[PDB]
Amino acid sequence: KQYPIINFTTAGATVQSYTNFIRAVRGRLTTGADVRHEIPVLPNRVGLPINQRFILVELSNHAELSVTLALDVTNAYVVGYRAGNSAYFFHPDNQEDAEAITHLFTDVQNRYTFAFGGNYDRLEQLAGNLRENIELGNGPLEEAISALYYYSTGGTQLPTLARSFIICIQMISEAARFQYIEGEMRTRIRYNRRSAPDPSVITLENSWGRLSTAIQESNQGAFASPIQLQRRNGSKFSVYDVSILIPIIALMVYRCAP
Ligand SMILES: Nc1nc(=O)c2ncc(C(=O)O)nc2[nH]1
Repeated sequence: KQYPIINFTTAGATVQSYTNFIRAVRGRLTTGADVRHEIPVLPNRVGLPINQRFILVELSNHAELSVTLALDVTNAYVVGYRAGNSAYFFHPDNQEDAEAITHLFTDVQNRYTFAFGGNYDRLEQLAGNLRENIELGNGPLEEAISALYYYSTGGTQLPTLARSFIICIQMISEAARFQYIEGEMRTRIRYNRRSAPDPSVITLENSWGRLSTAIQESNQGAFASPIQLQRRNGSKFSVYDVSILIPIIALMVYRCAP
């Protein structure tokens, strides 16, 4: 009757504490009973009961502020958030999703649905910057938490709210989806660095649906046609088999098997 909550703080964050956080997120996103070619699948949206539909990620910072994100277990998407007495949700893509989000944060005094949706393309337009120009790392996360916290009081400008959602989505949902992206965030934390995601990260994020489909329709792991990804330097290279992606992709959106 209460969605599971996973907590993380940027205060004193370490490689280990962030690893533990991502590990716990993945364990609440899916039971891992459905696995294809060794890669776990998230639950199928079709028929999933509303009491199993979301998980909550509570984020706190050194500035002593806390916000709670809500993630959809079917796709790990961030659907909205709460900060004390206000909660905000991206505009839903359909009436069923609009109904499902009514079961989030039910006791909050003030609820709002943004005019805009939450996909990267729309967020980047609102932010005035692409993912490739938005730094990630503990420093960015601590600032995003504060920016989300102050939004209900009028203190946070919309382009900074959208930048702050882009940071959270990549450092939580994308890291859950891809060990490679989790590793990129671990490296930033290890060296107290803040830097934008390189093309390898961006193209993996953009490819998640396509890779979920290609792995799940594969012939014993062999892709039906090669998929082009980007190296760190922006060069394209082909992948032909799920085997090379085992240490890279952690979760997939559901597809029916062949
Ligand atoms: N809100 C949100 N949560 C996500 O996990 C997410 N992940 C991917 C994309 C995207 O490809 O455009 N947008 C997202 N937006």
